[PDB]
Amino acid sequence: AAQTNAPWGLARISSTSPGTSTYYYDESAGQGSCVYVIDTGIEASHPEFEGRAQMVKTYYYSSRDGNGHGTHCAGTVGSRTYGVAKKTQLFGVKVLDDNGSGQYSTIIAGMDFVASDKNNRNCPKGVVASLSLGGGYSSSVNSAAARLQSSGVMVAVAAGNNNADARNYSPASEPSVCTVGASDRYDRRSSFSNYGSVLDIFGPGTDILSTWIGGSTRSISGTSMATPHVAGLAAYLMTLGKTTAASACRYIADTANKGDLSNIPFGTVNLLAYNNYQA
Ligand SMILES: [Ca+2]
Ligand SMILES: [Ca+2]
Repeated sequence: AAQTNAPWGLARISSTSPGTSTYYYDESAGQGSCVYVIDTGIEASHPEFEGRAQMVKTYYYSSRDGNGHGTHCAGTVGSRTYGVAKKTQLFGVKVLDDNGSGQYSTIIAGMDFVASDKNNRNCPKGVVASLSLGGGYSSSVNSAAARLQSSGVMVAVAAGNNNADARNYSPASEPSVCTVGASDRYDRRSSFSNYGSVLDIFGPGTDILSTWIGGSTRSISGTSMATPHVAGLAAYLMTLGKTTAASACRYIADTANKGDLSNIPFGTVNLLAYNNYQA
């Protein structure tokens, strides 16, 4: 299948070279898999989700996304027009408030929730969790991410936006999950993107068009936008049966575009997420 005039990031993950505008993908499109988006919530009623999204847990007075951030990330995972896995099932878990902030205890609670809740859902192709959030180092937050990964969920987390070594941030610094850096449309490291040996893979993160609250769309930037590209790609490959939850991150690194990125510091991987599609 092919989506013409796609957002540059979708085109980028289905090509060996930058500058294309068509997104090439297998029609199965992540059907049978599930992605938990752990964020500010999801505007499930957005037409772009086609009824495939729902809120399953909130830690505040309401389950509604009053911010937009979670709705944006979810759209890159699996909205019709802006998403990687266009037929996946999306589940929203609201651990961030409408200012985009959250306590570490609440974030940990949300991760333990997903590990248990997945046993009540029908997801025959597998389960992914996408975490576009983070802060200063904390061994409790890392340990929750590793629990989630170990229970059989593919965990993808943002490297962080400090142009620094991600070793000082959590859950980015947990080695057992998939830590995602950001690139721009010219195959440069995004100027804000963290780096370091703990990074596993890069995704498109500068100028990413996606769904927004109020039934709208908007373009924003961050390792927050690179993370759902990878979470979506994992769900897509799991549905195709190429890989499992436990080994998806490594399979994505193995099959990536290598050496394509510029301004990568010595000691950081030069790997860009790639779907290897061939018609
Ligand atoms: Ca190339
Ligand atoms: Ca890792």
